[PDB]
Amino acid sequence: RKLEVILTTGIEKLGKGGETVKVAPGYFRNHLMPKLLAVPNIDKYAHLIREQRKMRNYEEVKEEVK
Amino acid sequence: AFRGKEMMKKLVKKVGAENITPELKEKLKACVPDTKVVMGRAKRGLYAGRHIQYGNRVSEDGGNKSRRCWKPNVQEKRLFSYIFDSHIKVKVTTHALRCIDKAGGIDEYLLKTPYQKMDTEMGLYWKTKVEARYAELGQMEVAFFNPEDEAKLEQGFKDLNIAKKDARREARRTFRK
Amino acid sequence: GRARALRQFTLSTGKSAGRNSSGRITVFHRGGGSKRLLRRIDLKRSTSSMGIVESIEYDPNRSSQIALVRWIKGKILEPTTNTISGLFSFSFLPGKVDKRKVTKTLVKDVFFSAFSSPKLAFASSFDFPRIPVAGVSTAFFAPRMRQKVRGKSTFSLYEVQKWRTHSIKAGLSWQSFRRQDTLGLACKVDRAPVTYIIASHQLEAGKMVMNCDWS
Amino acid sequence: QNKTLVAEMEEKMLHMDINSMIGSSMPLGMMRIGTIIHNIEMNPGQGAKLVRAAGTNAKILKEPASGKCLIKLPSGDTRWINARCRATIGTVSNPSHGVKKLYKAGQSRWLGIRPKVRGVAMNPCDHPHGGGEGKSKSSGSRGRTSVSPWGKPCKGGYKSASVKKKKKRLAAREAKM
RNA sequence: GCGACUGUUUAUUAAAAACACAGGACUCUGCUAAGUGGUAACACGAUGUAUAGAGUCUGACACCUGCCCGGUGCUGGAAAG
RNA sequence: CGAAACCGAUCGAUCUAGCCAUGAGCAGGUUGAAGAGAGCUCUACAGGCCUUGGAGGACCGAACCCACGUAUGUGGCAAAA
RNA sequence: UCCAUGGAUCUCCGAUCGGGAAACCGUAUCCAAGCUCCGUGGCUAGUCUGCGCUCUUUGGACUUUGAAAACUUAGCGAACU
Ligand SMILES: [K+]
Ligand SMILES: [K+]
Ligand SMILES: [K+]
Ligand SMILES: [K+]
Ligand SMILES: [K+]
Ligand SMILES: [K+]
Ligand SMILES: [K+]
Ligand SMILES: [K+]
Ligand SMILES: [K+]
Ligand SMILES: [K+]
Ligand SMILES: [K+]
Ligand SMILES: [K+]
Ligand SMILES: [Mg+2]
Ligand SMILES: [Mg+2]
Ligand SMILES: [Mg+2]
Ligand SMILES: [Mg+2]
Ligand SMILES: [Mg+2]
Ligand SMILES: [Mg+2]
Ligand SMILES: [Mg+2]
Ligand SMILES: [Mg+2]
Ligand SMILES: [Mg+2]
Ligand SMILES: [Mg+2]
Ligand SMILES: [Mg+2]
Ligand SMILES: [Mg+2]
Ligand SMILES: [Mg+2]
Ligand SMILES: [Mg+2]
Ligand SMILES: [Mg+2]
Ligand SMILES: [Mg+2]
Ligand SMILES: [Mg+2]
Ligand SMILES: [Mg+2]
Ligand SMILES: [Mg+2]
Ligand SMILES: [Mg+2]
Ligand SMILES: [Mg+2]
Ligand SMILES: [Mg+2]
Ligand SMILES: [Mg+2]
Repeated sequence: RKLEVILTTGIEKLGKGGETVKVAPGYFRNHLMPKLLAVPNIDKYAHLIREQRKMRNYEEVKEEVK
Repeated sequence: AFRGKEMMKKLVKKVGAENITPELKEKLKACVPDTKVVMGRAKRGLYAGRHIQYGNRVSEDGGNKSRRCWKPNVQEKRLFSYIFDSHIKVKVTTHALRCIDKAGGIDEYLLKTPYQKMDTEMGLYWKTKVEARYAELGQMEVAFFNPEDEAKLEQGFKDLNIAKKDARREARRTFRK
Repeated sequence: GRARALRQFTLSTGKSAGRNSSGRITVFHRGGGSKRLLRRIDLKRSTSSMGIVESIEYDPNRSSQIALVRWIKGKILEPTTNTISGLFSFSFLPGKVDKRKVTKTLVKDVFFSAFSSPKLAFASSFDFPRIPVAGVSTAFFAPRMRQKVRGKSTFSLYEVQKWRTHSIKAGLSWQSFRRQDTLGLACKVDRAPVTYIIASHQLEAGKMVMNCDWS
Repeated sequence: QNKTLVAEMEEKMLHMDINSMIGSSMPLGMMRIGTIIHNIEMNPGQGAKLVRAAGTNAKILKEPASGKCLIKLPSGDTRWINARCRATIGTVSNPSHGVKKLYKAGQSRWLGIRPKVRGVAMNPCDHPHGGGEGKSKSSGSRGRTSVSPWGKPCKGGYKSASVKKKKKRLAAREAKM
């Protein structure tokens, strides 16, 4: 059995942030959940992560592109 | 056996029988759990409806039968809570842990699970507390800042930290003096 | 008695004679000895000190000997920012969008009154949750209550927060949190610090004793 | 009165070392190969546990490697102890305790030792050795070894499987160190 | 003759050569010790630490304690099957 | 009409077995361990004699504790004198 | 005398203010409000005001649910035969 999670930062073998990935439940429940490195793939947290990353990475893209 | 009625009597005696209209009584009858829990330690943990069972142990050749029991897979764990920002120490069955995995955490499990399914007065208390804190969070908003403001406020915090350090050391040395 | 032990280190305990808490014998062939008093011994010796061995005495509670030792050593213009780059409102985190109370009596109000105190909260005891700010953690944020009329943009240095990098706490208990919610419900010249230690071989009175700490 | 004694120790520190400070306590990481010690802590800061009886001492065999020392205990077994745990230099006092002897039955009663009845002098309702007419041990050419009052053996190197498993786990953990 | 001794024992037909005993040996226990009681928590062991704790047999003191591991137990062992 | 027994739940350590806490008791008379100290003896320690001392599951023997022998009693004074 | 209705008095345990060898012991609960009597302090001294407790009225603070034969619904669940 595996879980769906949404990355909030960049984990080396998992992937970049804003991305949903599949992990072991003992990995997510004991490591990523208390350290705020991932959130469960439910609709409220997906919306929250998407909008906050949109607002910050708008500034980041505005700085990087020009 | 009549756990709904014995919990409703305690809730009525706490809140006052004059306070409730008959329609509110009819609605409150359908939130108080009416489950079958007898064992003492299941009223102090999150068991998700698992109970003990007493049955027969049967021999292979003789068929002789003697009493035995099956116990739920109770484990003591710490579960992380998003609104309390900390761990909660519980005694959960692995069935309850798997339901928590499906729901998306202990807080989301408490929000999603209705009142009748909480099985326990402490379960009702915890669901009520989490719902009240989420309703408090439901009326707040955060405002983010531009990187120039990021730098300005970072410099201001550095100034206040170094000034507080200087003043604290000066006060300590003068009190020594 | 010829030499009574020092009264600051003498304790009194009874005899069990091999009987546990239930009163039944668990260790056999014990009981009916002589009366004893218990001596308190420093078995840690973690404090780094220097001492003089005063006397070597007799301890009935143990096979070895003990030694009495006296120890001889040991208002500025804050960056008020009016510019906000975006507003995020936590209105779907409850999971059900509903209005705000100040009237019929409801089930949630009954359950709030039944489990409330015997006689806003996002501070003091628990503070702001980290989740709100999860899409971008290293960003300075200002939480504020949502107003019906449009609010002001003036933000002082005290109203702006950032979890540094230290935080990427304590722990509640499922069955014992309701009780805690319910309100909680050198000396002078005439003195000398002395301790009892287990005496070693060839350790008589007048000698030196060292306690050493890590270097 | 006291500074003179500190000064005399300071002058004698040239002539002594850590291995000629009988009765002094220092952590095991500071000691040397071949040091005779006693009163070894197992955990740092908890208290002396290991070598405390009269006349007994342990010996250091190996230097700190990965923060652990090898110590030979009075039973002959060797153990790997954390190097931050304290010990005491020397041998525990009263080393002649094990060669003194009693001369009458009342000296055992003064220490609180009640009389002990052999199991062969009993009935079958009390001991597995009891029963029989005349002097008898109640097993023959097809019996069992000498047994405790609750049935477990006590000769020939018997120990329970829990103790076997625990000691094997400890030795296999200590071999990789 | 028997038991080394002073002791203890079948209240109410047996007080003894029986039990105990100081002394001797063997096996287990590295400390959240082994062992004992409880479903468990826990308690005794012990505010003790192998010169210590538990179990078994013999029974002061003197001189001694021979041969057998095939059997019943107990215990150690890299693999193959 | 009639068993010896089997099972469930409670009552009993005011008798008796062991233990824990706090109190009390042991007339009188003997024997003389260790230790200690004067005159002899040793190069000197050490040793012998004498004096002192008062140990002991020590001796004789009342109160106290026990019950070894015989006689009486046997619906007894007494379901154990 | 008696009857009907309404009143006044109405000890204690069980038992619940705390302790407890049931029928006993110890107990002014606590804090705001406004009223007669009381005593004391201070003013330029007249329908002058400001401080207290005791006891009284009205609220609110802590808790005291509580018994009971059979029926009902649940948990665990024998052995004789
Ligand atoms: K014996
Ligand atoms: K019996
Ligand atoms: K026998
Ligand atoms: K026999
Ligand atoms: K027999
Ligand atoms: K003999
Ligand atoms: K006799
Ligand atoms: K006997
Ligand atoms: K053999
Ligand atoms: K064999
Ligand atoms: K005497
Ligand atoms: K049957
Ligand atoms: Mg013996
Ligand atoms: Mg017999
Ligand atoms: Mg028995
Ligand atoms: Mg048997
Ligand atoms: Mg025979
Ligand atoms: Mg034979
Ligand atoms: Mg003959
Ligand atoms: Mg005899
Ligand atoms: Mg005699
Ligand atoms: Mg005798
Ligand atoms: Mg008899
Ligand atoms: Mg007789
Ligand atoms: Mg203990
Ligand atoms: Mg014998
Ligand atoms: Mg032989
Ligand atoms: Mg039967
Ligand atoms: Mg009783
Ligand atoms: Mg009693
Ligand atoms: Mg006398
Ligand atoms: Mg005598
Ligand atoms: Mg008798
Ligand atoms: Mg009362
Ligand atoms: Mg009823």
